[PDB]
Order: sequence, then C-alpha cells, then structure tokens
Amino acid sequence: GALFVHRDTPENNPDTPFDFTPENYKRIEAIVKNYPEGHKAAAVLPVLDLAQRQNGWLPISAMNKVAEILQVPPMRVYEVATFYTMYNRKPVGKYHIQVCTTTPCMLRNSDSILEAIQKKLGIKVGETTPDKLFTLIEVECLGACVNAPMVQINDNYYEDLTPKDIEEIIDELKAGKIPKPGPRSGRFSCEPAGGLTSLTEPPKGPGFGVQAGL
Amino acid sequence: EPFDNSTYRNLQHHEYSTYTFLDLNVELSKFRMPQPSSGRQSPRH
Amino acid sequence: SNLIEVFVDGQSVMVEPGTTVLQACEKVGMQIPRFCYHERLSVAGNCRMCLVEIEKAPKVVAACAMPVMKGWNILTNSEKSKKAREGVMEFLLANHPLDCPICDQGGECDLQDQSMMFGSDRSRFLEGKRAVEDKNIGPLVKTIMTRCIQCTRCIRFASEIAGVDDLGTTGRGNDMQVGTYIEKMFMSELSGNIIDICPVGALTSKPYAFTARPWETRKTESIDVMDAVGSNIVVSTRTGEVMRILPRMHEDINEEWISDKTR
Amino acid sequence: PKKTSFGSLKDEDRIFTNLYGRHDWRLKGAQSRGDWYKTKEILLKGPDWILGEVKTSGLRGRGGAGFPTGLKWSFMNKPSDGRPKYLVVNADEGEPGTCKDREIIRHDPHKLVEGCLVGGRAMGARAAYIYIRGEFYNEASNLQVAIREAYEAGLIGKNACGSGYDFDVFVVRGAGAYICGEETALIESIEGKQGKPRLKPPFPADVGVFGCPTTVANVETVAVSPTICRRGGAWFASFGRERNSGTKLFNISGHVNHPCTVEEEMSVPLKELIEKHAGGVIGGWDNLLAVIPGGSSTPLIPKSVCETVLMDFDALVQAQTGLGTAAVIVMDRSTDIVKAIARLIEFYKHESCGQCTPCREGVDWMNKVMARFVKGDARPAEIDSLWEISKQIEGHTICALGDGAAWPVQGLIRHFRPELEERMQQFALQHQ
Ligand SMILES: Cc1cc2nc3c(=O)[nH]c(=O)nc-3n(C[C@H](O)[C@H](O)[C@H](O)COP(=O)(O)O)c2cc1C
Ligand code: SF4
Ligand code: SF4
Ligand code: SF4
Ligand code: FES
Ligand code: FES
Ligand SMILES: [K+]
Repeated sequence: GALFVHRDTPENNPDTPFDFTPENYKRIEAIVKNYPEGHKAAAVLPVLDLAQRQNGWLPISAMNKVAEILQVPPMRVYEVATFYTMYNRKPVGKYHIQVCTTTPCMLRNSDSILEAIQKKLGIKVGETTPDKLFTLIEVECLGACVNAPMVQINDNYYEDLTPKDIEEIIDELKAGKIPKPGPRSGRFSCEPAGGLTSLTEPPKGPGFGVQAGL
Repeated sequence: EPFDNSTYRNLQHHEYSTYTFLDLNVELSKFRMPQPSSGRQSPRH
Repeated sequence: SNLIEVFVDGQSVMVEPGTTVLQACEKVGMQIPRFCYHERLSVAGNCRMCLVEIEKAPKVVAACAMPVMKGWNILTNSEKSKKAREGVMEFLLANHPLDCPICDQGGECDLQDQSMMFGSDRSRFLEGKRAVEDKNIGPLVKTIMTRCIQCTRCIRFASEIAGVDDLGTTGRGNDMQVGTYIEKMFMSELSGNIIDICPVGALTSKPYAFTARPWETRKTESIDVMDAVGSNIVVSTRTGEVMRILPRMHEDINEEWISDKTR
Repeated sequence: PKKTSFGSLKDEDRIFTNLYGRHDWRLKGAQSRGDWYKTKEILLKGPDWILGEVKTSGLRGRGGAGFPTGLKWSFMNKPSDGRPKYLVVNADEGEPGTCKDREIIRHDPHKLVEGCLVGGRAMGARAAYIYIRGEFYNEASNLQVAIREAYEAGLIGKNACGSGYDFDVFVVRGAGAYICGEETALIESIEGKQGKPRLKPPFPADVGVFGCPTTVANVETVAVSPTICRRGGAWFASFGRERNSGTKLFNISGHVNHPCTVEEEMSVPLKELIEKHAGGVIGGWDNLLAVIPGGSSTPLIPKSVCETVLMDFDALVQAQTGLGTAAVIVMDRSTDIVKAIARLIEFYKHESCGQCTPCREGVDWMNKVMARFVKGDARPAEIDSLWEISKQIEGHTICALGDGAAWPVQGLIRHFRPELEERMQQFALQHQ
C-alpha cells in the first residue's frame, strides 16, 4: 500500500473543497515570520502539517492550496508530502493507533500488543475500523523504546504497556474519553522499574564549585 | 518544602490541544527580531 | 596565476581552483563513468559511479562534486576504485528489468556500455526485482519507469533548463519513483531533450518508438530549418529513410539541445 | 592520577538534575537548580573563552559522532562574510534505543535553551534552529512554553541577559524520518525540501541552511554546555577518561529487569551498568546472549566482550563496534538474534531516503536476502555474499546511514555465523 501516485477521485480531486480558517492563516503568518525572507518555501513543512491539524487526511487540493499560499511549485509540495512520514494522503479514522515494532520495542513481545489491538478491533494491519474510528498500522522507533512496547494515538504517547493495558485505552477512545498520556506501570518518565538507581538526592545548588571570575 | 523524589509534575502536557504548538507560537511571535534579508523575495526571482 | 598542480595517476596537470575532480581527469583524457552529472546541468552526486580513490585517502570520493586540492594524485585505475565501481554498478543493475531486447536504448544504453567496461559478468541477485507502474507524460516521450535509475537528470533538466518544475520524485527507499504524481501534461518546448538526457530507456521518443536499432542508422550532420536559430543537428537515416533528428553539440547555437518542434 | 575505575557518578554531579521529571521543568525549578546562572558573564567572556573551555572539557560528539566539539565549534570563529550565521540542534532520536534527548527535552528544556544561547554566542550565530522530531509533540510544546517564559524574563532574545548578543530560538517540527537526524539531511529538511543529505564539501560549516554558515549539534551536546561553562572544563575533564571524558546519558533497554535511562560517568564497563541500574538482564548475567551498544548502527557485541569493555568510543572501536548514543539494548538467550537483526535492518530499509544508489538499493537487497536467511532458505555461500554486500554499502553512501545499516550485518555475521549455519541446515532438513 501507501501508493505514491495520486489519482482523480470524487473525494480526492483538484476540485475537493479545502481552505484555511482565519486563525489558520494567522498561524501560517506566524510560521512564515519565523524564517528569513527570500527563503520562504522552507516553511512548507508546518503549514502543510497545519492543514493536517485542521483536516487530518490531506487532499490533493490541500497540497495545491499550500503551494499557492507559499508561492512554491505544486510538485515541490507533493515531494515533501509523499517523502516524509505521517502526512496521511488517504482518509483515516479520527484516532490513529501507531505501535512501534522495531527491535528494542519488539523484544518485550510487542507482537502480543499488536495481536491484542487486532482482536480488540477485529481489523488487521492497515485498514481502518468500519465505524471510521481507529487505524491499525505500525511505526518505527519513534523514540520511546526505553519503555515497554508502547503506542501513540494522534499526539498522545502511552508507555510501559502490556497486552492487557492496551484494552482499557482502546475502549476508552472507543467510548470517547481520552486516556492519560504516560507510562501505564509506574515509571513516570524513564526511571528503573525497581526504583530510583540515581537522581535520588536534592539537586545541585546555584554556585556549585564555579571558578567565580570565570 | 519536602522534595518528593517520586512524583511527576510534567502533567500540563496531558491537556494540550491539537493546535497548542501554533497557539503559543503565535504569541511568541511578538518576542522576536527582524529576519535577515536575502534580497530577492524568492529564489525563483 | 592561481593554477594549482594536481596529479592524475602519475602525470600532473594545471587545474583552476574550484574545478571538480572529474574535470581534472578529463583534462588528461581518462573519463570517470557517470550517470548523475551532466556537463551543462547541476551536480547531484547521486549515481555514485563517480567514486574514485584519492591517493593516501581512506575512503573513495565522488569525482562529480569534489573540489580538487593541492597535489592529490587521482588514482583512476586503483583496485579500490575498480571495486567501488563494481559494487555501485551491481547495486544499480539489480532491479533493472530484463528489457534490453525490447528497450529502445539497446546498444546505446550507457548503462550497458559501463557494464561492458567497468562491471561484473555475472549476477548474484537471488531475489525478485522491483517493478514500477508507468506514468504517461505525453505522446512525445515513451515512459517505462521500471527501467529508471533515479539519476535525477530529468528533474534537474525540468527545473533549470526548461524551467517547468513539474518533473520530480515521490516516496522514499527503493520504492522512490520519479515522475509527476498527478497525471500532469509535460508540454514544454524543450521536453523532447529529456529523451537524450535519460541514460536508460526509461524515457524514449514515442514517434520513433522501436523503428530502428541505433547501431544501423547512419548519421549525417545538418542544420535545423524549422527556426531561424539554425540549431546544429544530426539526421539518423537507415536504408534511405529518415528516422530521427538528434542535437549536435555547438556551444554557440544550441548547446546540445533542440526544440520538440525541431526534433 | 588515572581513575582506576569508573561508575557510580555522584548524584550532585549528574548534569540532568530533572532527568526523571522530579523538579519543576519551567523557569522557577530551572533557576532553583542553577540554570541561567552567570550567563551575562559567559557572553561577556567571549566566543574565544567559550571555545577554550569546550576544548578543555573535551566533549566528543554526544550525538553519536565522536568528533571533538572544540574544532567543530572553532569552525565558526572566522569573520562573518555577511551571511547570517546560525546554530542548529538535532533532536531526531529515531535511532533504535535513543530516548535520552526526548527525556531531557521534556524535563530539562531550560538547560537546552541555555546551551543554545551560550553555544551560539561562541558560534557567532544569529539564532538557533532547534529542530524537534514531529512525533514528540508535547515535548516540543513544553520546550516552547519554557522558551516563551525565558523570552518574557528577557534571558533569550534582544540583548540576551543584558549582553547585546541578539540570539534567538526557533522551534522546528519535522514530519518524521530517521534520515532527518543526519546533519545535512537536517539542513535539507529544515529548508523545506526533502530530507536528503547533501554531499560535503560544501561542509555544513561554510554552507548550511539557506546557504548561511551553520553548525549542527545534539540536544545533549549543547545541553551539557552551559553547566560545564559555568563550572569550567575541569568538571567534565575529571569524569570519564582521556578523549572520552565527562558524562553521557546512558539508555538501557531490551531484556533487562528495569529498562531505564540513567546518567552516569563516562567510560564505565557494561557489567556494572546493566546490573546495578537495570536490575540485571532478565534471567541473570548468564541469560545475556548479546548487547548492542549505543545506537543500532553500532554492531552487536557478544557477552564475551561486554563484561570487560568499558563504554568509551575507543574501547568499543577495539570491541569491533562503536559507542554511538549509549543506547545499550540487551538480548537474552531466548531472543532470536537473526530475527532481531531482521527487524532492525527492516527499519533501516524503511528509513532510507533513497538518494544515493548504495543505500537505496543495497539496503532493500539486504532486507530480502537476510529475511530469507531468517526463514532459513539459503546456501552456506550466501553468508560471504552478504558480507561483501555489507562492505560495498560501507563508504560509498552520501550519508552515514549506509554505514549504520551495513555494520549490524557485519556484527551479526562475525559473531553468529554458526547460528546461521545451523538455522539453514535445519531449514534444509525440514523440507525434502
Ligand atoms: C542516518 C543518521 C541519523 C542520525 N541521527 C541523529 C540523531 O537522531 N541525533 C543526533 O544528534 N545525531 C544524529 N546523527 C548524526 C549527525 O549527522 C551529526 O553528526 C550529529 O548530530 C552531531 O552531534 P554532535 O554535535 O553532538 O557531535 C545521524 C547521522 C546519520 C547518518
Ligand atoms: S535501458 Fe534498461 S532495458 Fe534498455 S538497454 Fe539499457 S539496461 Fe537494457
Ligand atoms: S526517468 Fe530517466 S532521467 Fe529521470 S531519473 Fe530516471 S533514469 Fe534519470
Ligand atoms: S545512505 Fe545515501 S540513499 Fe541512504 S539515506 Fe543516506 S544519502 Fe540517502
Ligand atoms: S523501539 Fe519502539 S520506539 Fe525505539
Ligand atoms: S557523478 Fe558521482 S554520482 Fe553522479
Ligand atoms: K534515453
């Protein structure tokens, strides 16, 4: 899947109604002013992401609108849209489960969590739910491998899961309520499961051993 | 006063809207400086 | 003046500072095999066939984009250079589809010639190859994108020479595909020249499509008359019949390009 | 004289005082710890002074580079040609096992922004382009409310800390790619183009983002800078060993009891590290079958070498591997090392940007042939072919992703050839 060739569809066509709210245009101005003038196409990453933030799935009309907003040729927008991850070019459910399966994450039987996702939703890897809520796909090492096999939905990490812990969060999102983004078994950020092997003392004080006239 | 060594206070990240990035980026825009000019407004000009 | 002395596999030459390594080698006569660098186009260092060994240097460097420095005997025929060329081409020539009898580039494929000169004589690819669906981009250019090597020459020609920035790349990894994403219509006045910049038969001439294997057609120099520019061209005629018109190098009239109307 | 052993770093000597989120990550807790202390004097002391102490401390590349920070930052001491000098900080952390940058940035962002301010003052840089991996949304949101608080306090911005140096910070998202961790691919990504690395030279020094002179850095690399600047290079030079000195935020995961990420002094043998902090490998030290050091790019090491080798770049080089980013991942006996490396190189194939031929083609070729190996469909000759292909990938790629994907294959072959042989013999026997 994930075909990098767009085709004219009634849902995704140049006609497709896409635009930005006035607040979205204010955000785009903020993105533009961050970068030096003359090189403004460099801001093509957030604004198009901003489109996601208001639409999720990005129609070809969204790419064309971003191209005309940033005064950049349309395919220069298409390239960054089709070369980076996320940037969903096909409609997806509002919730978007992403379970890492890389080696450090897989070692603690991440496949158990994967099959638990599958059995809870009935859907398989890829396809979204028939009710258009969740999207069962896998991701690479997103940067939370130090915890137990963990998943990210939209913009919420959950760490230190277990084939059991995912069930509650899944039917929480299915029920509408949001689970708390964080590890599911102690270990607030990354501390040892047994306890605190370090950082167990009050912190350093300002002025600790400096050379005074440094 | 007693420093609790087993608590987490990075909790405000839980209640973050989908626009939170740009929501305070727009406010931060005020505390900035003029960007340097490359001359031509576009590399295509 | 500022001419810096640079050796190439021995004998030394006078080289303008800022000159790439491959130009320095060309100053003597030996030529780096290449697929990504065109003399009148921007460099990208993409094919990695431009790799060569620098004397007393650990890793090979790309002769396409390498500002040559003091001394720097260019070991063109070093064993490490030959091994690097062999490996880079083995990688290039893995997913290449078995179309040489059916591809119009046959006999003047460049890739075939480099394989004859600097390449292996057997394939150890034990797995299945990759296939890319064709993207039509005109009645003027035949498109078989499974044969492409992603040398990015077409994209750079579209951006700088023609100026119509619609020919690009999509995706990543081995599934990266160079095309137009949208079924767009590349109809610039210089589009036909992409037929002559594509090293492989990924882009060919539709009107001439498989009319003659180019090892038969005699080549006769002449001048285009469709325009007052008078671009130098070569008529490829076999058996008393005109097959196609190719651009001739002049550097004062047409560089090495002609209009689609002329072609 | 020479420190006989290394380990059990002093708790007050740990740079990341809030690594576990035990302190206020905003301005108040940061200043309580000692962040933003003596900044004014630090800017007044000058780029030459800051570069002197960064050499004295002697930081090898904390972001899995190894190049000393001294000359790398001295590359931005030449007089300004007029182009706007910039500082860039990399925070991709897509590397299997990399979790330290995310933790520090969601827990100690003020130290990071203070590293950017002090470093950029040393660099002659107009402002900082702090690029955050797009998956870390809340982490970026936290760092930028911290940045806004600093701007309100006047520490960063015009006349930074009352010094006249007009440094600034720009929070940059990234639509997700491990190749974006590469410095030139990072330049390309932040330039709005694809995340394809550019060939050097032009080095990132003279030609960087938008053609302006820039210089990349790791989150940890610049984050440790302000503390060592306030304390002096003696603090960092004391811990660890020669060349490889100071401290590194080690990450531990895999088959360990407590897969945690902890700060510890530099050049420590693994034997202490996994057992004392991670509660030991599940099943005891005997159960430990292999350990990959910092980053999956570095080849895996059998247990016969890990227990003795220290965690320092030179020693891991002697151990036929690299130190990387201290992402120690441990695999026990029950782990199928072949399938683990299979998933790892599958990740590498998924992350290849496809620019240069060697990466784009050879990594996919490796994926297919080595998946066949994992299943067992192969002849004993193909091991040598895989080794030669790994050599072909190495050194011929524009960026170092090719090397980082070739090395795990080399380590797997070298350390577990007989396991491969018996796997394929069983595959030959099962089918008749
Ligand atoms: C494929 C690839 C991925 C990389 N990813 C990262 C990364 O996530 N973080 C990082 O700090 N450096 C990364 N690097 C290294 C950078 O290219 C650069 O050398 C490094 O950021 C310098 O860090 P330092 O300033 O601490 O020495 C990566 C390199 C490659 C080739
Ligand atoms: S372009 Fe491809 S199919 Fe055609 S001759 Fe060359 S290698 Fe063979
Ligand atoms: S289509 Fe032809 S010119 Fe374009 S990248 Fe592929 S081989 Fe090169
Ligand atoms: S090794 Fe080459 S093809 Fe692979 S990501 Fe790096 S530059 Fe791109
Ligand atoms: S392994 Fe799952 S995030 Fe790194
Ligand atoms: S010339 Fe070296 S890759 Fe194109
Ligand atoms: K051709």
